[PDB]
Amino acid sequence: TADVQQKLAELERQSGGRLGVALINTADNSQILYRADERFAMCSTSKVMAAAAVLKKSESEPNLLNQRVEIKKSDLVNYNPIAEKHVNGTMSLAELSAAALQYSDNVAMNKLIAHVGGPASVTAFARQLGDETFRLDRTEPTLNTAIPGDPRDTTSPRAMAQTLRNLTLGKALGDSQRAQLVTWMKGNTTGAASIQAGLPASWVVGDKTGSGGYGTTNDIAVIWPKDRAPLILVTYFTQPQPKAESRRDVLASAAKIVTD
Ligand SMILES: *C(=O)N1C[C@H](NOS(=O)(=O)O)CC[C@H]1C(=O)NNC(C)=O
Repeated sequence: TADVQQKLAELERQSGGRLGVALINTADNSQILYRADERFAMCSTSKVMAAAAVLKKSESEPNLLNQRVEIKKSDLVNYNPIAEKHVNGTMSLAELSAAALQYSDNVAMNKLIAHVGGPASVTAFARQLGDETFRLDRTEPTLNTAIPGDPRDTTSPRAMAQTLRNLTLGKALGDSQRAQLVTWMKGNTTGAASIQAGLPASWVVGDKTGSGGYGTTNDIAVIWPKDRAPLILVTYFTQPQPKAESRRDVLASAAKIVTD
């Protein structure tokens, strides 16, 4: 375990940025932590908590996921690959959740945040799960500014890994809702170059990526290797320069270091 820490510190030094890692290995409950109690801007990885809040709401409101939401041209923001195909049409809350999680559609995320009552309502759902660190302050895309020292829209790798474990494997959601969140994350289309690129190809992975200002490049994942116990992995990364380019390769390298 002294070797894995040295490897992460060296990966961080070579990258020029700030790396946050939290690995929970459910096989023995061991953890690998690197800046796991420091805050980082979640960017689009916050979409997991917004979809989960709607899933929690659906437990006491039958057929909530079938409720329809109109998409208007005025709702469109910087990245809406699914919503832009439904302008003057409607999408169900299930379709918005799938679009937010699988394509990282920002309009879909804003509909989810709005549905639960706004950013503070998403934060309140996090508190109800025992997550005292997560905070959602803004909507998409301003929640992705990732200004160094700004606590808005941040969490810690430790907090997010524990929450992701509670959501996907634990009892934070009702059985059906947990299975639905797992199905949505397994269907993600945006993660091939991030955590997944550091893992054996055959491993079943559910993840949610994100990126923002200051070259912020993130990924959160539940990993299920065949015939093994699952792992929960959060890899957050940020850089000194406001217009730095993304570093998905750093997340892949970190995933390989902590899983070898
Ligand atoms: C979330 O981080 N988003 C939305 C989208 N996510 O895709 S990723 O998960 O593959 O990264 C694109 C990046 C980010 C976003 O909106 N970035 N741009 C701005 C202006 O914030």
